[PDB]
Amino acid sequence: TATGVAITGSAPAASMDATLPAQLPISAASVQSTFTLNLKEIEESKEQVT
Amino acid sequence: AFSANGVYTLMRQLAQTSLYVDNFVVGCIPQLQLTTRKNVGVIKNIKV
Repeated sequence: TATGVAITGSAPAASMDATLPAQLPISAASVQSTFTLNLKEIEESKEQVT
Repeated sequence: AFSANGVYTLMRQLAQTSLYVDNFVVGCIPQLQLTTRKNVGVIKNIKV
């Protein structure tokens, strides 16, 4: 604060501007995907697919 | 303290509270001696 008082003044109150935190968490979740494919079906898929 | 006409006086600019408020001071320290109360005469209470 920069207020106006006088020139025979009285030295006004303190100011002390502030900074703040943000803290933004990341370490909780994940995005995943699965296949679950057999071993016999990948062998006949080199035959009945053109 | 300096020596203004044989009397010792001391300046000491005071403290500061406002921004434009200088407020000095000055002072001294006296005492008077009258040894040998023999030579002294008074003619008190003249009509004046």
